[PDB]
Amino acid sequence: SGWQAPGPNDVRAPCPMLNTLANHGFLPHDGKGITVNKTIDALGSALNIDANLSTLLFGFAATTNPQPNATFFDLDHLSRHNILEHDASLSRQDSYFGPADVFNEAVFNQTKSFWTGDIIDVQMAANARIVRLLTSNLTNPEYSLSDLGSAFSIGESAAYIGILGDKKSATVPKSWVEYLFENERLPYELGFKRPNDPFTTDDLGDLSTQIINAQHFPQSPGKVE
Ligand code: HEM
Ligand SMILES: *[C@@H]1O[C@H](CO)[C@@H](O)[C@H](O)[C@H]1NC(C)=O
Ligand SMILES: *[C@@H]1O[C@H](CO)[C@@H](O)[C@H](O)[C@H]1NC(C)=O
Ligand SMILES: [Mg+2]
Repeated sequence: SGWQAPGPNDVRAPCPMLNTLANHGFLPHDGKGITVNKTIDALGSALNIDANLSTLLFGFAATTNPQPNATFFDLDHLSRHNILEHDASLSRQDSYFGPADVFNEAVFNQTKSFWTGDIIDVQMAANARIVRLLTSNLTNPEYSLSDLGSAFSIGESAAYIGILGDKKSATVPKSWVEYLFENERLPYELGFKRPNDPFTTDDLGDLSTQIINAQHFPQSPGKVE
């Protein structure tokens, strides 16, 4: 009850969380025809994300619809390389190697190795993201990261801490994050509960700044902020 894997005509994204919300039915289970109202309602219902942040994210999502000026998106639209989808994902391979939409065990094994305790803090999240950037740059001859892709990468690490975890301590249990990625199901059984405080654009901004502040390069190699 409450969760179903995708079937052959369902579409999924490179986003572990939208995929999770489609699997649960917060978003349409076939991943299609997502409007601004469905986004607001789904992200508010499942996660207590506020309307303004839901609206901002929807605005970006709509840009990936191949129809111009679209009022909806489908989850597979989000997989279009170098619009929102970017290299040096935590759990997906770069498009250069293979499809950048589905979970990739090799890549996620790398990310997990930088999550060094049972509680993920801002330092571990920043560290895991950095090694993905450097690893893609040195292994992918087509490696790219746009100013928008960089902002998204930083915000994705901020998101799993603040939306799945405790945005005030800026910590999240590692098992919860691993479960979300590996199952695209919410880790309710491991203790996750929908937060009572809405998650805002300013919350995401605050955690994003913390991520950048936890980066200690002697000299930044390329697009790291
Ligand atoms: C309408 C809302 C959203 C849209 C349009 C969106 C879109 C995306 C896209 C396009 C990616 C792929 C970027 C890449 O190449 O890694 C992504 C990744 C991600 N998203 Fe979402 N997302 C949304 C909401 C959420 C929420 C609510 C969370 C909460 C935890 C979330 C967490 C993440 C994480 C952690 C990743 C990184 C995956 C990885 O690096 O393997 N997203 N999202
Ligand atoms: C990922 O790590 C697991 C856990 O040790 C291992 O069994 C698996 O083969 C690894 N996968 C890759 C592709 O490295
Ligand atoms: C990849 O690394 C080089 C440093 O060799 C840097 O000039 C380049 O900006 C990096 N690319 C990205 C997209 O960060
Ligand atoms: Mg990617």
